[PDB]
Amino acid sequence: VTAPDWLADAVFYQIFPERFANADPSLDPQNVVPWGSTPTPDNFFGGDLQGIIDHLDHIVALGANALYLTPIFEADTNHRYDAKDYFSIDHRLGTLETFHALMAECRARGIRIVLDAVLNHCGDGHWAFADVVENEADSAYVNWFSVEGFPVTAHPTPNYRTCSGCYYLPKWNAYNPEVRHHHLDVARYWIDQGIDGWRLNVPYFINHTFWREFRTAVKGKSEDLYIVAEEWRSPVEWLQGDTADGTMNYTARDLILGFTADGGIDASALAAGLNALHAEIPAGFHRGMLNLLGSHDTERVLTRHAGDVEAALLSYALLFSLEGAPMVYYGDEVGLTGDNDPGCRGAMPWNEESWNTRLLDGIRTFAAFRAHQPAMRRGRQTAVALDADTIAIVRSGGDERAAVIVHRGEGTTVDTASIPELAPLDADTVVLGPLGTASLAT
Ligand SMILES: OC[C@H]1O[C@@H]2OC[C@H]3O[C@H](O[C@H]4[C@H](O)[C@@H](O)[C@@H](OC[C@H]5O[C@H](O[C@H]1[C@H](O)[C@H]2O)[C@H](O)[C@@H](O)[C@@H]5O)O[C@@H]4CO)[C@H](O)[C@@H](O)[C@@H]3O
Ligand SMILES: [Ca+2]
Repeated sequence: VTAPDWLADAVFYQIFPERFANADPSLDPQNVVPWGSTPTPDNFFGGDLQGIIDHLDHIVALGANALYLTPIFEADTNHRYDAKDYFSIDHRLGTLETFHALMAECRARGIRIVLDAVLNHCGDGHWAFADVVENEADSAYVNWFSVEGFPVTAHPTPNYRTCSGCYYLPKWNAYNPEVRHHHLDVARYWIDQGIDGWRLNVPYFINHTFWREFRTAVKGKSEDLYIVAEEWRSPVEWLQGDTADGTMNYTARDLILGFTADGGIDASALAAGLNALHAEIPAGFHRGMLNLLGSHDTERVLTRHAGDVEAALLSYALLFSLEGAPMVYYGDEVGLTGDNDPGCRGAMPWNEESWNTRLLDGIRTFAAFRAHQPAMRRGRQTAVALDADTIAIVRSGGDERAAVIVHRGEGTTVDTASIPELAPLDADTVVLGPLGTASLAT
């Protein structure tokens, strides 16, 4: 197949729901921490679904029209990849009624919602696993997991298969038809609650036979439901038409940040990598790629840039220029900082005096350009290096075209007429100042 058409016009906002906004005190756990606390793997801040509803104006003001939520099902941890019941929202987030309110408000605003499908593993608190821990070989669920022997032992190393050796993340046995039934049931159930797509967590830990069945199940509900795979290496395996519509585009993240933050990759090397990536992606799937600069699994963009806001803006300029759907990680738009998980999972500040408004306004501008220019959404991409510190991202439909020139040096001029991919813009000589960008259209 090809990715859903609507992805061309999508702009995602990624939220880690424990940390976006706390609107309902009745849902706070007894162990809640102050909103300004340092995140850790164990604490709870009380972010909730009503908090999301209440701040949808912020997200629409940024230019986003879709949300990617990390897991929201009942779970013991703050990140919720350890689900204990795939059929219930976590009690600290809210009820199913509140979830439907969020969906209804999103539908009213034209915002789509993509949830995080965690099918490789559950939590050790999941009712099926607890039943195996208690009843052992007599449990009906023993073969829902891969338990080496009894008793079940977590420490010092688990005697059961897990996600990357983590004792509290037992691995689901996806070779058991009963487990596959459960998983495909979860996929269909949440679609029925109104969601618009699923992001696949570590799909490479399962197998393609299962993911083909998953696509069939999802697309059987609606061909317009989006499936995006988490993939940190090449996307190609997920874009053959039988599994995903796109991947999280971590390849492009690495290219962009190597140029704008690290210094190590120059414009020639950035263009060659972008063009090679675009060529590897099959036609019909470029639009489904979910492009990003950071996530809940990376340091924050502004930290990667060592606090250099103008340089960080270069990375946003590149992000919004690329074919595929751009995604901003919550808080990055106001210049939050932090090292990798747990450091990137700080609470979103709502006191606007802490906000970096140069970043916010800048990202808003790049979003507006893409929104206004059809070619920036539906146009094919070519990357053209001009010199070691200067790159142009050209998006061309037919007769029309647009281009974003990004410069990481101390200034340059571009003779647009001498560059064949830029010549149709009829833009003459463009002068860029230090860490400058320019956005041009026919
Ligand atoms: O559901 C697991 C995990 O999946 C995504 O991230 C993939 C993840 O892969 C590697 O990390 C592994 C850790 O080294 C290992 O210790 C264990 O960690 C468990 C983690 O569980 C959750 O992580 C999710 C990510 O959020 C997903 O998007 C939780 O959020 C984390 O806080 C825990 O550390 O297993 C993972 C997965 O193999 C990479 O090192 C990591 O960079 C990448 O994020
Ligand atoms: Ca709360």
